[PDB]
Amino acid sequence: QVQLQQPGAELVKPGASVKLSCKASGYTFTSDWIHWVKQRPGHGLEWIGEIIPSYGRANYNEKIQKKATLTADKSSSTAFMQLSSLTSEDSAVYYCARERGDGYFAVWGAGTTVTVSSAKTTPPSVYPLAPGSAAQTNSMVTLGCLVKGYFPEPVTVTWNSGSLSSGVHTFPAVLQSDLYTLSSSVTVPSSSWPSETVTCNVAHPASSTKVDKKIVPRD
Amino acid sequence: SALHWRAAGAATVLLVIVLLAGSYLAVLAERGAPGAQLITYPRALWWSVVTATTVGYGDLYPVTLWGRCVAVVVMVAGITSFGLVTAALATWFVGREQERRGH
Amino acid sequence: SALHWRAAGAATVLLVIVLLAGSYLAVLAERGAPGAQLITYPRALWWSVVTATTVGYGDLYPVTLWGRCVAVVVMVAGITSFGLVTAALATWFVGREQERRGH
Amino acid sequence: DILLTQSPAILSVSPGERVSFSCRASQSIGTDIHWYQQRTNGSPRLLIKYASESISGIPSRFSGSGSGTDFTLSINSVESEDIANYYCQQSNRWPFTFGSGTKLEI
Amino acid sequence: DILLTQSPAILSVSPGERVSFSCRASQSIGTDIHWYQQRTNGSPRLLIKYASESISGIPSRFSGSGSGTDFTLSINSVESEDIANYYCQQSNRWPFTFGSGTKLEI
Repeated sequence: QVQLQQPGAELVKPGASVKLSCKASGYTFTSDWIHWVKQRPGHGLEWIGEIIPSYGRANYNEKIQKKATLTADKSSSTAFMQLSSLTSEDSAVYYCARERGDGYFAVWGAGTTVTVSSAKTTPPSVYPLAPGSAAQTNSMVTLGCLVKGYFPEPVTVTWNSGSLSSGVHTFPAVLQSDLYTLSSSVTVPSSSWPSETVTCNVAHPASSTKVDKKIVPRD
Repeated sequence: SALHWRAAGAATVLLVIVLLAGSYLAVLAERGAPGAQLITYPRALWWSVVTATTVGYGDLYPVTLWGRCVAVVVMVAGITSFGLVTAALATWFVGREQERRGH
Repeated sequence: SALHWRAAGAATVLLVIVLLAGSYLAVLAERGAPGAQLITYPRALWWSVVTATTVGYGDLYPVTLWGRCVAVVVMVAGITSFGLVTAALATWFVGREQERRGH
Repeated sequence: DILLTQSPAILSVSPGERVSFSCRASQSIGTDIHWYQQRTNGSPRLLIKYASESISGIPSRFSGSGSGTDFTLSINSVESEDIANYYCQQSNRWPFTFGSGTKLEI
Repeated sequence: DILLTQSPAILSVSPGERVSFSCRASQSIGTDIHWYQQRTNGSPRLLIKYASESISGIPSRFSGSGSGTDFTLSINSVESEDIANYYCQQSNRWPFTFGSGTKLEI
């Protein structure tokens, strides 16, 4: 049972603010601290702050600007972090994590990708990639699907809703005209296709959109 | 049960509650003070006892107002307790020397 | 009010005056000693209590003659006080065990 | 605020070989260091707590060692799944701090 | 006698940008550092006490941070009125000492 549950994404207009949630399941104690940890792209982990939901006291990183304000709902088992008056500096993944007051972060959320821009949200467009007719197959066959013209980050791409993990590359997005674009690749034995089915599931948290696409041979 | 013995018992119970509450609150006071070390429950608990006993190694100690205010209560609990046991033992002994003289 | 209880009360009042006067004078003794840390009133106050209680973390302590002379008075006040309360409790208990035997 | 230093930033080792990651504290923190794994697009994962103690879940291939200011995460016989970013984290003084991190690379 | 070291001596920043002044103690002084502003021909002015605590009067633009030996005065979004000489000052050991100072320059 996933203990810390966090939104995939929040888009925020520069100057605006945002409340990040963190609902906690599993054993809670009075003792427990919820922590928030900021990770900008290609940089590492930064400690923002902590709160003890039982007595409601919070503390924050003095060493950085104090954007944040922390709160909990004792009843709904949730911690909130209120990041206010953002700029692109504040564009990061924000993890929440549970510490039993003994010093280590035993468990983390999946984090929330917070993107500070003026651009509109755009669900992605998903398109198969089945080989060309004049392509000779080996013992393996590479299929893919192309996830383009979406904003903001991120998307999650899986194959047969997760049952296909072995043989899967997802490429890092590139950005071009305030829109992201990436491919994912799957490699199943040449026999097991298309006799067995292969479907690419593409979730875009910031638009609340998931889509399937089957990779059938070219007609 | 004779009173002196009750009050010692009461003070041993009450000392343990003070050692636990003390550990909890010391951590709650001390987090947010940069350089504070009295910031995890388990060693807080050790700190509370080394404090109530007046042993006071100084491996750990509070550096904030409320830490210190919590520390001052743990000490007093400690000393009162470890002096009500004495007062109780003194009254047990006095009683037994009264019987050994016929009174 | 019975005497033992007065003298404890008196000693609690008198201990507080010693803790305050002690804080003031410790700072007044310790400023001018290079490396002395017992040189601001608020933490002096904390020092005085960790001293009278015999807890004695050593986060702070005096390094000058008059600091030490002030420290020795705070200790003695501390110990006398926390032993007059005991003596008072011992006399309360002894009294109550005398009644519980008919005397 | 305690400063955690992870040199080197990149560590190139060969399949099945022993690897060690260094984490140096700006001042003695006892054994109040904790190591996390972060794979690409993953959240951090506790490997070792209080410098040496195993987490159940974690391969026996992972050990920690160290006291005071010098700490060391080791993998006896690295394999591909070990490819990730390693961070150390102290609990000795408020506020908790993190290492800048080190990339394992086969 | 504790030695306060303010590097760099001059700090060139651009209007509205974030600036940080460093003050290093020759030995742990806890949080017993205090920061003062001195404009040209002015007397010193307390900005921050005990490393981090605000003085009422002082813009919210000013923060401090640090413990032990490393201390930091920061201005989120500098403006012209910020042009002055910054000094740190310790109260941890007798006698109180001062930083050599740092000039903010836009």
